[PDB]
Amino acid sequence: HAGRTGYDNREIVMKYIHYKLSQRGYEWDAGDDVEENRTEAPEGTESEVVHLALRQAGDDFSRRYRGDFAEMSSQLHLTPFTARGRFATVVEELFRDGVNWGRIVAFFEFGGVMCVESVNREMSPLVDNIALWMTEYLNRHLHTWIQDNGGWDAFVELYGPSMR
Repeated sequence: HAGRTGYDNREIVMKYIHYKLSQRGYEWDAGDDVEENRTEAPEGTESEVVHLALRQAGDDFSRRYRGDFAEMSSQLHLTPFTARGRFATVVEELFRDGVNWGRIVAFFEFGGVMCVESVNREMSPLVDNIALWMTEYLNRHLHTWIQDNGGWDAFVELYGPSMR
């Protein structure tokens, strides 16, 4: 019914990478794309379990396979003039066969691997372009399916705990 209640698409993608990257400690902060983080007011109650879950599913799933994705990142080259194109291919195959929650969570973890790889090879700035590209596809093609499957509310409930 149209309505309105965005879930911070830009914050959802950046948040995921912020955590997956934090594992190393390398202070990213997106990239001078935010003076401070006070503007946000203590409210919403619509993205407290969706993130926790989405962030969990990635590990619970990515760890389940441990065969592709992570190591699969070796295929792609390594540079700002590479991730761009390759990104399209990698993602293309991700949802090549219909889109689904589990498939989405996989798309996230993937982007996180490519990013960390940049800062590893002295390509920190590359991590910025990554988070961006991902965000795009997220709202571009994923948006349609997102609401189709039930929207964030569907995600949170799907991979969300049991009253916690």
